[PDB]
Amino acid sequence: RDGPVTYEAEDAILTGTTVDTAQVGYTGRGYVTGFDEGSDKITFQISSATTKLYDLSIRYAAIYGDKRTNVVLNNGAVSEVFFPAGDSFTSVAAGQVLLNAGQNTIDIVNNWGWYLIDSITLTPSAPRPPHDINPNLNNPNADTNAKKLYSYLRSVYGNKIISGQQELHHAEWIRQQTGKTPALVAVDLMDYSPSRVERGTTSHAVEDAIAHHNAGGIVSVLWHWNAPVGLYDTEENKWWSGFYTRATDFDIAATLANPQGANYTLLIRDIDAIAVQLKRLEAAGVPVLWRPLHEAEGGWFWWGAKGPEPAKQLWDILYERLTVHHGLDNLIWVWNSILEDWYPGDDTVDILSADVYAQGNGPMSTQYNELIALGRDKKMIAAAEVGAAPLPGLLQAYQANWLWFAVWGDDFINNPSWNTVAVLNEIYNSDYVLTLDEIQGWRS
Ligand SMILES: *[C@@H]1O[C@H](CO)[C@@H](O[C@@H]2O[C@H](CO)[C@@H](O)[C@H](O)[C@H]2NC(C)=O)[C@H](O)[C@H]1NC(C)=O
Ligand SMILES: [Ca+2]
Ligand SMILES: [Hg+2]
Repeated sequence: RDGPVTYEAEDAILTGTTVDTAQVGYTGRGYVTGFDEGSDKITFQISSATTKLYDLSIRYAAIYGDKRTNVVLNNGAVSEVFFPAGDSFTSVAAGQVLLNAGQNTIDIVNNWGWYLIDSITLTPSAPRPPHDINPNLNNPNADTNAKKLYSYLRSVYGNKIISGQQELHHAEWIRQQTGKTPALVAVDLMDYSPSRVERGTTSHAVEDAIAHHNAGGIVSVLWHWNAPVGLYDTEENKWWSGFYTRATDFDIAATLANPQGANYTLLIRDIDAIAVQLKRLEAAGVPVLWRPLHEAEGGWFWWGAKGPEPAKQLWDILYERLTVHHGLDNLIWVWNSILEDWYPGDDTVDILSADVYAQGNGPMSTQYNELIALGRDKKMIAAAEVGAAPLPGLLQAYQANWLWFAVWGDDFINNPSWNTVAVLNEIYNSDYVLTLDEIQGWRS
C-alpha cells in the first residue's frame, strides 16, 4: 500500500544517457551513465491518486569523485544534491517532493555529471501523530455555549477546516459567488473604542455577531484598540489610525509601570467600554473566539511597541478584568503571536493563531509547525487572518491542520489577485472545508 516505492533508473526516459552493468551493488537490471553534456538527464514518470508529499532518496555511485546533481520536479526549479564519495552504491536524502494527482516527473539532470544512478525511492511523508488537545478551557466557570464551541472545535481538529470571513457583508458576497457561506464570521470591536466614539464612531459589530450566531454560525472577535491618549491627529497620522504605533505616542510600558496614573485609568476605561459589548454578546448566548492584542510581536500596534513583556502584562490585565472582574464566561482566548518571548502562558491562552498574508492559496505550513512547537501540540492552531484562502488539497498534503481560516475583507477576499472566484468555489465546495450548512446543529 502507501509505502516505499523504488523506481529503477534503467526503467526510465534516458536523454543522451545509456544503461550499464559494470559497477557492483546496483538494484534491478543495472544503472544509468553517460553524464557528459548539460542536457543529459533521467526523466522518471511517477503518478499519484491524490496530491501527496513524498520523501526523496537517490541511489548513486560517485566513482569519478564527489559531484553535484540537479533534481527537477514537474519541470520546476532545480535542487542541487551533493554526492560525497564514492567507491560503492549508496543513498542520499534529496528532501521532500509534492506530487499532484495524476502524472508527474522527477528529472535527474547533469550538473557536474560523471556519476552512476541506480534508482530513486519515494516514500509517503510521515503521518502526523494524533493531536494532544487539552479537553477543557482555562476558565473553569466557562458558560455552556463556550464549553460547547470548544468541544465542537476539538472534535473537528485535524479532520476538517472551518471556513471563515472578516465581516458579515463579505460572508454574504461569498454565498453569492460559491452558493456557500463561511461557518465563522469575525467582527472588530474597533469603533467601540472610547478614543474613536469621542470622534463620532458607531459600530454594529454586536448586531452582526448575534445575526451570524442566530444563523447557526461561529463568532470570532478581534479589537483594533485605538489608544486612549497620545493621538498625533496629523494629516499623515489621523486619529482613526490610532491603533498604530506610528499614530500615537502612547507608551504601554510607562503606563503599566505607573498603575495609579491617568494613562492606566483610561486604559481600564477602554477595557470596560469593550466589556459592555462582550457582556451584551454573553447575555445573547454567543460564544466568542476572543482575539485581543493581535499581531503584537510585529510592533506596528501600540500594544507591542514596547516589546514582549509589556504586551504579555496587558494580556493578563485583560484576562483579569474581563474574566474575573466583569465575570465573562463566553470568551475563548485566542493568542496571535508566533514568538516564545511574546507567548503569555498556557493558563490564559486556549487556542493559538497567526495572521498570514502570502499570495498563492498555500497551506502556510511553516507558520502552522511553528505554533505546533509553541503550544507543544496541547493547543489548537488557527489561521486567524489570511490574505489568500488555503487550498484543501495542500492543507492535507502538508498536514497543515489549521482549525479555521478567516480571509480578510476589502482588497483580499474580493481581490482576484489574492482569491479568484474559481479558487473560492474550489475551496468552499470541498468536503474538507466546513461551511455554515455543514456545521448546523453543533450547539445541539
Ligand atoms: C499620559 O499619556 C500621554 C500620551 O502618551 C502622555 O503625554 C505625552 O507625554 C510625552 C512625554 O512623556 C510628550 O512628549 C507628549 O507631547 C505628551 N502628549 C500629550 C498629548 O500630552 C502623558 O505623559 C502620560 N502621562 C504619564 C504620567 O506618563
Ligand atoms: Ca538500477
Ligand atoms: Hg456599516
